[PDB]
Parts: sequence; structure tokens; C-alpha cells
Amino acid sequence: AKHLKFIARTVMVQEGNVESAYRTLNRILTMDGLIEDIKHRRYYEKPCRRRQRESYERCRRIYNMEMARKINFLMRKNRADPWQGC
Amino acid sequence: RQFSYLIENMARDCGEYAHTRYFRGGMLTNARLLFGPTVRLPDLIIFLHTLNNIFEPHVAVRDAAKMNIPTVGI
Amino acid sequence: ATPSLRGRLARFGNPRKPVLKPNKPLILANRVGERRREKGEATCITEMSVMMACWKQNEFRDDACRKEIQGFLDCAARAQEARKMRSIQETLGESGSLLPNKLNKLLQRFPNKPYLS
Amino acid sequence: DPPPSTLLKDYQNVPGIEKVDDVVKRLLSLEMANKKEMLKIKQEQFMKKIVANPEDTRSLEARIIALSVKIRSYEEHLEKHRKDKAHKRYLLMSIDQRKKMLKNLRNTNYDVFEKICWGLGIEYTFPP
Amino acid sequence: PRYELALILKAMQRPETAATLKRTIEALMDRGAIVRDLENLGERALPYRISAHSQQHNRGGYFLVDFYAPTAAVESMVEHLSRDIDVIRGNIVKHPLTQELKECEGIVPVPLAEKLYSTKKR
Amino acid sequence: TKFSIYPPIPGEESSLRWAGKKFEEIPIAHIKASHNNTQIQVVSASNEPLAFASCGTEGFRNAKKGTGIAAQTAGIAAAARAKQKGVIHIRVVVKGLGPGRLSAMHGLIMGGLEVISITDNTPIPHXGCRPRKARKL
Amino acid sequence: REVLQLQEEVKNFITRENLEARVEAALDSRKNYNWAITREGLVVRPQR
Amino acid sequence: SNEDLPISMENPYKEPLKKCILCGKHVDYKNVQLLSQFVSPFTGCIYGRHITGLCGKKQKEITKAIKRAQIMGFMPVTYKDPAYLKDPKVCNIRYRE
Amino acid sequence: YHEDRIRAKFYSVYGSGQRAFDLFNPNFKSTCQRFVEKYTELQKLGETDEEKLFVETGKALLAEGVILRRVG
RNA sequence: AAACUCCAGUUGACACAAAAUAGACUACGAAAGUGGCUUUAACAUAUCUGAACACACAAUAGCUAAGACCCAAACUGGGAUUAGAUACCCCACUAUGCUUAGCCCUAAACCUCAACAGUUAAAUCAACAAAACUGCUCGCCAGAACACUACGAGCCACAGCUUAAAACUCAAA
Ligand code: FES
Ligand SMILES: [K+]
Ligand SMILES: [K+]
Ligand SMILES: [K+]
Ligand SMILES: [Mg+2]
Ligand SMILES: [Mg+2]
Ligand SMILES: [Mg+2]
Ligand SMILES: [Mg+2]
Ligand SMILES: [Mg+2]
Ligand SMILES: [Mg+2]
Ligand SMILES: [Mg+2]
Ligand SMILES: [Mg+2]
Ligand SMILES: [Mg+2]
Ligand SMILES: [Mg+2]
Ligand SMILES: [Mg+2]
Ligand SMILES: [Mg+2]
Ligand SMILES: [Mg+2]
Ligand SMILES: [Mg+2]
Ligand SMILES: [Mg+2]
Repeated sequence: AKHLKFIARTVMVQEGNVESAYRTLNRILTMDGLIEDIKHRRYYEKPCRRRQRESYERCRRIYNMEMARKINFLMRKNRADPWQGC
Repeated sequence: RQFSYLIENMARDCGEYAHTRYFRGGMLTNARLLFGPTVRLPDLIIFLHTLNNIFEPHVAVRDAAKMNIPTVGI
Repeated sequence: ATPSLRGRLARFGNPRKPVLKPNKPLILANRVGERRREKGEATCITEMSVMMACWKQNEFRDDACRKEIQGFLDCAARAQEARKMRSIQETLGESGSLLPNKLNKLLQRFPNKPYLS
Repeated sequence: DPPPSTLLKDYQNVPGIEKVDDVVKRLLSLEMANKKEMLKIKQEQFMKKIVANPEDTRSLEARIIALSVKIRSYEEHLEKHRKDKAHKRYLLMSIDQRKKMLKNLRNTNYDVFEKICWGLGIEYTFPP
Repeated sequence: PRYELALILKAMQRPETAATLKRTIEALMDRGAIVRDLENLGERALPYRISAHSQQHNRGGYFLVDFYAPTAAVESMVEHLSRDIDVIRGNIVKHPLTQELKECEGIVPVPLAEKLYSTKKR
Repeated sequence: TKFSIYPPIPGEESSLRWAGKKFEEIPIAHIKASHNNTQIQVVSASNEPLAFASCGTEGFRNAKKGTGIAAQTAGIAAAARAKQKGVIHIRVVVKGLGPGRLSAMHGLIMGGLEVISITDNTPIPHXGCRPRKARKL
Repeated sequence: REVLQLQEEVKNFITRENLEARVEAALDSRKNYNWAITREGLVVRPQR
Repeated sequence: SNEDLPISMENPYKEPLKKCILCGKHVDYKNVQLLSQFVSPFTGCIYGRHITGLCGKKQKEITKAIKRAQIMGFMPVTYKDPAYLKDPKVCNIRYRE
Repeated sequence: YHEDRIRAKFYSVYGSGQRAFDLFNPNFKSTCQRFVEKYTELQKLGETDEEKLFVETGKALLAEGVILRRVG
């Protein structure tokens, strides 16, 4: 309200491509966490519930990043069987 | 499996026996049912690899001991 | 980098209060989840809303709304074929990073070992 | 309390501190320092006044003096912060730990126990 | 102790800015402060609009005053700046150069936590 | 010169122009995309109102207002009244995550207006008023 | 060593005598605290 | 005994510990140029250490400096100051496809 | 091993040699091993300084025709 | 549907309310708790355990008195649903959540895992959970239900809190 306008959360359109500008804006707001933040703020999340959600989301990140790390580590072994028939 | 062919040939050349394939449950502890009541089991089992393909001990290591068969193993 | 797990769980020897309260053991399974079918939505409504606009102005006379009708008709045909295309490429995995079925056979060969042998 | 013009414990024994500009004396005095610097001067005065060896900080005498200075600081803090329950707990615990020191000093060295009580103005009381 | 006064002044002409700085440094001295230096950071657009003393401000002159003062002078000086109509925003912080930065050897890697779960077969 | 997605900063000397007008001079289309409605107001750079349309002013009622096609219709209506007043290029400022967030922008384009930028101004309190309690569904 | 260094600095401190002169001298000067860091850990001073 | 036996010592090939780009440098709330390199251009949001690559000590120093600078009148809150958009990109994040 | 300190410094100063290791030859000698052997010989001649014993070793090899391109 | 229509949108001025991002950090505090900024004061114990006979604390709700009041919100009213709907869904609004000064002293106050010291070898080990143990000390427990109850006692508590049984009943829990 006291800041300058048309600087924050502003994406310029190129060659009249408004779809790509909106997708870029939506991608910006998503990566910075604003879209998920806006949604969680529609109704009050009681602190006990917020702490449980944060714990769940942090455990999911650890599991997902460790499973992804194992997938990338083993992907080289997806090559054809070198000893087929034995 | 990199050495299955090599090991199978070494056994045939020395006049002995090789089992480099998937090991089916009970080859040793249930041999009489699988082969016959008069089947003679091995007197010595030599493991050139003691682990299976999921990095666990080959089941025959435990089953060789159950049948009181001495094992040589790398 | 995976977030740290040191001192995060309620355990003997850990003085602080627990940071994480996992309802499931933080241990990698030998399988990944199945490809989740994406929520479908009504399509071609933009073309459907141009056809139904001319009708309102042309007393629902198809003779005056030919170009808009032909647009909506073609758009529905493209979306009908597009679903047929996607389905084939989804099963083939032409665009997927890997198929859960193929990615689980690979994990079967290198199973996570939470126990001693 | 020591005068504000008092020099800091670190700068009191540097050679030539008495010939520096007055401005430099203000910047090295208690007036320009936090209260913890004033408490170090109070602890030093009590040590020389009471303990036989003012350099031995691990003796039971020095600990009673060190803890007694902390107790007076908490009492002054709580005079201005009467709803500070955290520091009120620290005061009551510190008083309980000084009594445990004074008890052990009375049992081991009575002559020193008497000098500590006179020097610090402590009236030892037997528990009920 | 040593403090740093971050002073944003109303955008004014050179004569009124000098009178405001002198009036502010004298207030520090009247409270027992030893003023060490005065630095001009330049007049610039504020990061946002600031309302101060029934006026709206979009530009301001950024100044720093490095000084030593007794702990009791800080509270009394903050009250003085709140009444000066030529000051947009003034904050007194502990001088950053007093805090000595500890040496750092580098990033110590954290190994994946082990033995979180018993090795029994599940 | 390469394209910059960052808008031109007022007071600096940019070369971008739209019908001879600078970015600071392009009118603004304010889209309020609510959960049950979408409101579109086009204003000049001096904050003069030029056109207003919402799903309710376009004859939609109750749950039909909270649809994409209802917002698209509101966009076309606002574009038509704005085009008569001399508006071609607009800066879009959308606040809210309602269903007509993107559809309201399409209607502005189908109505003859050219969108040169998109701005999100969805209010996010940084700590603010306590929202209503969660629903039991 | 700290008392010696401090004794020299006090010569350049502001007093009621040089206050007006030090104010005018400050209004003519500019102090810049801005600088940027690079991916290599190098400081990039401003172009002034 | 025997000369060829291994000897006890510390790893001679051990690599020096890695350092953050700000290791050994002072983080001041008045250096808005540096602080601006760790906030989002579009939203002004402070980047987490997984994006900035800073160590824990400097992530805290940067965070505390930003919050101080913002409320003291040195740094904008809702966007990165456009003056600093052309500074070196030290954060690992890409917003364009 | 004691020579591991010499190998760590050699790799830092001169990097890995552009010559390729042949781990099949049981008597293979790399540029680093050649440096270590000369470094050991000069130490047995009574020299005890480390920074001096390292600079003289490089010169000896250059005289023998060895290519030592400093990394930096 | 009811409700508002001195309503809604843009812009400007404008908090005794709450504190995005940072935080993928795991820090501080005895616990309860503590994540906007600044400053002042400031985080007991140079053996350990130790007060249910004391002392000092103790989320939320609540009480007394005087204030503030954006938003949320028991109760209550209205709308809708329903066989009914004293609910769930929608709207409005109060106590209350805030501050000051005093009370109240309770939580699944649970990380249901006591403090201090030590160990990883032997028998590893009912099951599950967060692997199994040693030394020492305090607190606590001894079938279910009756019973967070009765009586007595203490207490700023008067529909309260703490301490806390018995009879009858069952072969289980
Ligand atoms: S790694 Fe040294 S301060 Fe960051
Ligand atoms: K956070
Ligand atoms: K905040
Ligand atoms: K619990
Ligand atoms: Mg222990
Ligand atoms: Mg559970
Ligand atoms: Mg004790
Ligand atoms: Mg309470
Ligand atoms: Mg209350
Ligand atoms: Mg309300
Ligand atoms: Mg009220
Ligand atoms: Mg408040
Ligand atoms: Mg709790
Ligand atoms: Mg308990
Ligand atoms: Mg205990
Ligand atoms: Mg019982
Ligand atoms: Mg109860
Ligand atoms: Mg009772
Ligand atoms: Mg009673």
C-alpha cells in the first residue's frame, strides 16, 4: 500500500502471448510459495494443525528426496542385461 | 552371473558339479522329495560367491550347515 | 541436499523435543507410487462459448454461425484424438521419466536393507 | 556502586592510563559500559577485601562472592521488573545455592566463613 | 557502549539539513554521548512511502552517526528523535563493528542419520 | 535488444512504447477474482474509471457467477465499454485465486484489448486478521 | 595497543568546536556501503 | 620391525572444507545491494538456504539484516529494488521455463 | 604412508600428470612416483627443509626432461 | 435462502489486532512456552540425587475491576437441511481471545520414555513402539469396576481445585 506499484509480481507480455506470461506469473507465485500460502489462509489453521502439517511436509520432503537420490543412483543399472542366458 | 559360464565349465572339467542358477527352496533340506529317497547329497560345497543377487547370503550357506555339509567359500 | 535427520526424532539420548513426528518409519520402500491419473476438466469451452454466442444473436440459425460452429466441431475432434494420443504415450512412457512398473523392477534388484544379514 | 569514572577492570593496570585525554578516560570507564562491567568491579573489590588470595577464583570463598554479586544484580533487576518470573526463579535458586556454599564453608573453614559473612553482610540462618 | 544512529531526514535544502544534523548531534552530546563520526549516505527514494509528523515522504537523506554513550542515553535519545519534525525515521543500533566475527573453517558436512530404527526384520 | 519480463521502472529512460504512450500511461484493468464472483474495472493511469463489468452485472446469478465462462463474459463486456473510450493496451492487475482469474483476462482480449503486462496483487497478510474457522465437511 | 589506537582516533572525533565544520564537510561527501557478491566469492564494488 | 608397514597419521589428501560465498565477509543491514541478491525479484521473499547456498551462520545473518533493513527504511519488502536486478545472480533458482 | 604427504602436495602443485596410469603394469611409475623417489633421495642427502626440498626436486626432473606444468 | 444495498470497485489517509517468506534452520528456556524491529536488563549451581510437610512457576479456558476493539467467535437469533437437527452448512452478533491490576492452578501439561554416571560384549530381544543394558538415587505402582466419586482437610478457589477411600458387584478387565 505504501510501496511502488507495477513492480511486485509483474510479468511483461511478449508478442501478445498472454498465456505464456500468465503461466510464468503462476510459476513465479508457485515457486515462492504464495499460491499454497493463499490457499492455506482461506480458513484459520489452528497451530496444532499447522505443526502437524509442517511435520508431515518435512518428512515427505526427506523421503521424496532420498527416494529420488536412490532412483538416480540406480538408473545406470537399467541398461540391457550383459549376461543374458546366465 | 558374470562367471556362471566359467564356473559351470570348471566343474565339468574337473568332474564335479556346479549350481550357478536360481536356487530353488529346498534343494538340500528337501532333496529326497525333489530328487528321490536314494539321492546322494554333496560332501563338500564350494562357494565362489557367498552372496545372492540381492546382496544377502546365499540360502545354501544356511542349508549346507543344516544338512551338515562342510562349505568352502570366498 | 536432503534435510538433516540428526536430532529430529524423539529418541533416547536426544535432549531436545522432537522436530518430526512421522506416522510411518522414515525408511525407503522397495516400490514407488503408481502414476496418478490427473483430474480431468471440461475442454473446448472457449470454442463452445463462441458458437453459443452467435446463436444468441442469430436466433439459433446454423446458417449464420457456420465458421464458429466448424471451429467448435474441430476443437472437440482434436480433444477427442488428443485423449487417444495421450493414453498411448502414457502407457508407453514416451514422455515419462520412467514407468512405476519399470522403476519398481529396478528397485527389486537393489532392495533397501533396514536389517542385518 | 563504584563511581562511573572508575576504569574498566581490563584497562586499570595499563601503563600510562592516567595521562591520556579525558575523553579516552570516559570511553574506558564504567559510564560508557554495560552493567556487567560494573559487576566485575564489585566482584574485584569484594575479593581483595575478604579473600586471602584475590587471584584464586575457584575457592569456596570466591564463588560465594561471585554468586553474591549475581544475587544483588537480580534483586536490582527485579526491583524494576516485578513480573519477570524467569529472573525471580534465578534469584531464589541463587540464594539457595549460596546457602549451600555457606553451609559447606562453615563446616570446613569457620574463620573464613566469618569473614565472608562480615564482608558481604550475610546473616547466616539455620533452616527450619 | 558504541552505537550507530541510522537517521533518515526529511528532504530539505542544504541549510535546513545542516541545522537538523547539528541539532541532532547536540542532543546526543547533551545526553553524555561522545560522537565519533558523521557519514552522509546520500539522498535517495525511500523503499516505501513513510508518514511522519502529519506528512507523507517519498525521498529522504540517509545519514549515520557513530558515537559512544551510556546505556541510559539510548532510551532518552529515541524519545528526542520522535519529536523532531525533520526526522522521518531514526533507529539506534549497536555498532556492527563492535561485534567481532568468529573465524569459520568451512562447511562441516552432515552424514545421513543412522540407527534411527532397530534392525529387526519388519 | 533482448526481452525483459521485468516492467520498465518509472523515471528511467526506456524505449518501450504502446501507441506512443509509456508504460506509466497505459490504463489498468483491475480484475478481482473472488471465489463466487469476478469483478473487472478498467481505469486510466490517472485513476479515472472507464468501464466496469462483473459476473453479476452480466446476468449471472448465484453459483453461475463463480465460473470461468461467467468471468469471460464480464471481460468482454468491460472491454467493449473501455474500447469505446479509447482503450487498446491495458495493464492487468488481478487479485484473487477465483475461477475467473484467467478467464476474465481472455474476455478482455476477445473484446479487442491488448494485454501488455500481468500483475498479481492478491492480498497476503504478513502475520493480519484471523480468518474464519475451518469447515467440517 | 588498544589505548594507543583509541588515543589517535579521539583526535578526529566531533566536538562542539568543529561541529559546524564537520556537518558542512559531511554534506559534501558521500559514503557507500553497497557491494555485491559473485558466485566465485568476489566483491563487486559499485561504479562510482 | 618392518619399514613397509602403514603409519598412523591424518589424511594427507583431505580436501579443505567448502565455504559459503560470504564466508569471512561482514553482512551489514546498510548493504542493501548484497541483501537484495537473496530475495525474490517478483515477491521480495527471502530465499531459503537451499537456494542461496549459504551456510547456517550466514543464512541467519542475511535474514536478520534483511528484516532490520526493511523496517529501518533501507530495503523494500514486497519486491527487489529494481536498481539491483542486474547484479550477479548467486542464487540457484530459475523462474522462466 | 610417509610418501602420501609428498603425493598430496605434488597433486596440488602440479595436478595429475597428463600421462595416463597403467594399473596393469605391476612396475608402473607415474610422474608423481618419479617425483617421490627423487624427493626421497634428496632427503637422504641431509636436506631437511620441506619447502626447499620440494623446489629442488622439480628442477632435477626438468633437467632430466620431465614436463611439470604447474596448475596455477 | 436469509443477510447488506450511506453497498461494491479504484485511489488516498489510517491500529491498545496479528506477526508471509527466512524455517529444507533445529536454536533458547526448568517446564509451560518462545520464530516482525530496536535498545536496556538478563539466562542459578567448579560433585551428584533430593521437599506431596515448603517456596516459586505453570498453555488454553475461566473469575474480578478498568480500558481497547480490526478480525475471529461459545452462547443466542435468523436461513437452509432433516422423520426430528437443541448439530454438521450459510449470515449476524455477544462473552471471550488483547492491555493493565489481581485471582484461578487445570491439559493426551505426552517426546505417556525420571535425574546423574556409564556400556555396546555377553543371553540381542514376549509383541508393538523410539535397539539392549549396568551403577546410583528419588518419585510412583500392586485385578476390574465403584472412582478425575463419597467423607475429612487445605485453598482469594463456592456448579472449583488438590489429596482420596469403602460397601455392594464381577471372573475377568
Ligand atoms: S562457510 Fe564460513 S561463514 Fe559460511
Ligand atoms: K516459516
Ligand atoms: K512477520
Ligand atoms: K504426546
Ligand atoms: Mg544417559
Ligand atoms: Mg502413529
Ligand atoms: Mg538438586
Ligand atoms: Mg495458568
Ligand atoms: Mg483472560
Ligand atoms: Mg466479525
Ligand atoms: Mg467483543
Ligand atoms: Mg498485541
Ligand atoms: Mg505441550
Ligand atoms: Mg506424565
Ligand atoms: Mg527427579
Ligand atoms: Mg482397582
Ligand atoms: Mg480433572
Ligand atoms: Mg472432587
Ligand atoms: Mg468435600
